[PDB]
Amino acid sequence: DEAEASKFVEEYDRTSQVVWNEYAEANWNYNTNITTETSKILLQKNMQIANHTLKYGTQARKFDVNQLQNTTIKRIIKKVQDLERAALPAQELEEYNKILLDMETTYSVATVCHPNGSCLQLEPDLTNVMATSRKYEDLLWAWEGWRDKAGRAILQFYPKYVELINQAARLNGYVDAGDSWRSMYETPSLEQDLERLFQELQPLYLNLHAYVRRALHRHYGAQHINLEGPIPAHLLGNMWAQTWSNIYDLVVPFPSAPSMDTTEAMLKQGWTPRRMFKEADDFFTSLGLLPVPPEFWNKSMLEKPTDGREVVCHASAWDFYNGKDFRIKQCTTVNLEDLVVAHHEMGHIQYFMQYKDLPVALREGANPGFHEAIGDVLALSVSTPKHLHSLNLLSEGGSDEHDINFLMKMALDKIAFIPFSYLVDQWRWRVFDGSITKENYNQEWWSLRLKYQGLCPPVPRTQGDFDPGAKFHIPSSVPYIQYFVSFIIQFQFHEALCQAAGHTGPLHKCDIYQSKEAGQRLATAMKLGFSRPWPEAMQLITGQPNMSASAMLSYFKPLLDWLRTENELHGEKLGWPQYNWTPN
Ligand SMILES: *[C@@H]1O[C@H](CO)[C@@H](O[C@@H]2O[C@H](CO)[C@@H](O[C@@H]3O[C@H](CO)[C@@H](O)[C@H](O)[C@@H]3O)[C@H](O)[C@H]2NC(C)=O)[C@H](O)[C@H]1NC(C)=O
Ligand SMILES: [Cl-]
Ligand SMILES: [Zn+2]
Repeated sequence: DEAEASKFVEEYDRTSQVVWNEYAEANWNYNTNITTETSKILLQKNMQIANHTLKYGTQARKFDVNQLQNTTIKRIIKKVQDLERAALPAQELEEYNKILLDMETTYSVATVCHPNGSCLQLEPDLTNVMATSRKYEDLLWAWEGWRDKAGRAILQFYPKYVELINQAARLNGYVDAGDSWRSMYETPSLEQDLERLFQELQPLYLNLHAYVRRALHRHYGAQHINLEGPIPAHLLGNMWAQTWSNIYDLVVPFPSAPSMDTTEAMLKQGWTPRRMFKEADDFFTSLGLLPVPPEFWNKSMLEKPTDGREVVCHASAWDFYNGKDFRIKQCTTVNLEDLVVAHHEMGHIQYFMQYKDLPVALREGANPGFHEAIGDVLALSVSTPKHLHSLNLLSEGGSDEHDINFLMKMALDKIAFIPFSYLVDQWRWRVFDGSITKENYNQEWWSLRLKYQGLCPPVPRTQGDFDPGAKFHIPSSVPYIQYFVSFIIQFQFHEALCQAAGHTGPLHKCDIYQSKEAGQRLATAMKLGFSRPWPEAMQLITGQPNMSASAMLSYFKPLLDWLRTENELHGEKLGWPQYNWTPN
């Protein structure tokens, strides 16, 4: 009856803490020390956690969740009824676990080399090339090289991966893996809600796109930019053209109003990766939110190791299910882009700390988008010229020209990301549901790159190419839609918190630093964890239960008016009517 259900939940929680804590550190040691020994221990602990998941997941399935009164106990048991990979027969499970490891390792050790010269890693080398080089062929070298070495090498593993992850999904009651991933949001209208939100950001994105295309035309020449076509994917300062902020020097709306070199400022003033996290820690505590434990500073990998060992460099935050042990793993470079990233990862850590008293099953964000959005919200305030100047990193100010410059800087990071973050799982959901087969992987990737982002490949794609594999989340099997949700909702959070802090006038000038009223709304929402449906947490922060693009539109409203006037006087076509155009 009801007593057996709550007894089971107690027992699940006690044993999960112990086994999840042990899997986490085995996983940590591989991620921070990629060897054969650490690989083998991880694969052994994989079967141990599966053994636990199988045991309690089988017991969970004997209960009737909707025939149980307490909804909190109902919520936990339903979740435990999902075995994930542990639903696969023993042979399939080890094959799947090996495939995952082999995709992750291949991506992380991939290098692009000159014939008789240096071998370059993605971070920081190729990253730096995409950010700083302004030569078409040198950008092309890194862009094509990374796809030849990382993307092409992932292709051999992917079809089998898709089969095994879909098999696990079906055995847990889903139709495919995409269906399983979407279920995390507990929102029947998810796909429609997301498309509506994407459509609302069209006026802003098409105008940014057109403006940037014009500036690329000016710099890279008329023979390489079609003013009515898609932009070549290697020219936006980022390996995946997901954020366009590194090409700010090519697009600055008012060159007469220049801003400080932030990296030069950081490096000169002796900014260390450690200081960047200390400053993020300060922002959280200023809001009355929890500080990171002394253990965090002892066990975290806050920069790339010098011992010449292989690591997973991608930035991640870690919960060890201790209630005491939380870590960040990041190959941090001393610049503004990574300062934003440091806050984002610290946002994860705060979330871990805020819901640490809940049963481990409920230890997750309201939805995965919420988990991503926390650090980004605070970072929106750090990014203001007024806050950056107070860190001695800028000098921008009370001026209309500097104001439009800042909004362009923010838009190249925030608006540009919208179509990309949307695109990734659109391709992926259709791969899981069978709409896209291995014969059309890459072609359907680029149809969507064209359709949503208005980008084209600088070099025509050949057989054997698998460019999705050259993006971290693909071989690592981490979903991507949260980042889309995060970017919409983080402005909703920013708007509400700014109001709660008593700030008036344009939204983009708001800095919530030290606001205890804003901290309170965040804390109460974060404490809920995964115990309640997400619209409850949305309500707690914003005073309303919906996802909405209004906050983002309002934030960038001054920029949209400026972009419309600017694109109008140059006679720009919005979009890419000549959609079949590729470089000669
Ligand atoms: C359904 O079962 C759940 C879980 O057993 C019940 O939720 C629990 O309710 C108690 C209060 O009735 C919560 O305790 C409170 O929180 C802290 C303790 O850490 C304390 O500072 C407060 O003063 C208060 O005692 C407890 O946290 C909460 N547990 C969870 C996991 O949410 C719930 O009451 C049951 N529902 C019904 C309708 O009976
Ligand atoms: Cl690509
Ligand atoms: Zn994140």
